Amino acid sequence: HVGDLNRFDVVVFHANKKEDYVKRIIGLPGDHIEYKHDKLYVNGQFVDEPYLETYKKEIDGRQLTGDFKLEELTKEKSVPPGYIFVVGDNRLGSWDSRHFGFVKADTVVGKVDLR
Amino acid sequence: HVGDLNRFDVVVFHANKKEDYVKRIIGLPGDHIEYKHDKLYVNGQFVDEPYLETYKKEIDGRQLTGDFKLEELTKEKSVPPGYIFVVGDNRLGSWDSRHFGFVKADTVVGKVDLR
Repeated sequence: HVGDLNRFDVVVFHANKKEDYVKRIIGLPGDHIEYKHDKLYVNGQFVDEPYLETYKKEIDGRQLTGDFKLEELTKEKSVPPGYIFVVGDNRLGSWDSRHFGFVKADTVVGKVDLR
Repeated sequence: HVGDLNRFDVVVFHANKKEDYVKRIIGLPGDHIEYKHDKLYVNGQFVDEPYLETYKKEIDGRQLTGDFKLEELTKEKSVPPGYIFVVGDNRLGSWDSRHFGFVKADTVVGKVDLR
């Protein structure tokens, strides 16, 4: 492989920039997710999110999580088998499944014990 | 794998952010590289770099490539077998082997025909 390379050649090379990310599971396989007016609905049922209270407090009456129905962001109406839908607690500053879609479950390397 | 995951668990997941980068080969296996006063020395011999003239022109008498001996940046005195030492033509704005060390030759996916 190096034999075909010459000094001063301009080359394209591939680099595998692996990275670990930390997010909260909101949807498991089969779940429909909707946010409306800062409230989470999983399969149409409201679910309280106490871990977001501090983030909501900090933004003074403003909405923390933008409204969406899962199918408006992913084109799939439920989390696909083998995948999860994750969202960061720091909603306004988090890149998550709202942006990059579903995460394959077998890429999860650990669970966090939050203290 | 998904069976051990629960809604609202905080998880760590691994993502393989692969990327292609474009740089010029300055050193091939066995080469020693030194820059001194904006001049390249490969195995102690000066080598002219015409492709840098436009970049040197743009910076008004200032030095384009910082001085270094290979062993000061990589701790190895010559490019190791199976590897290459690459540098971007846009020296002052390029992340390259001066920063991340040697690139494995088998990660090169193509050569660029620069026009």
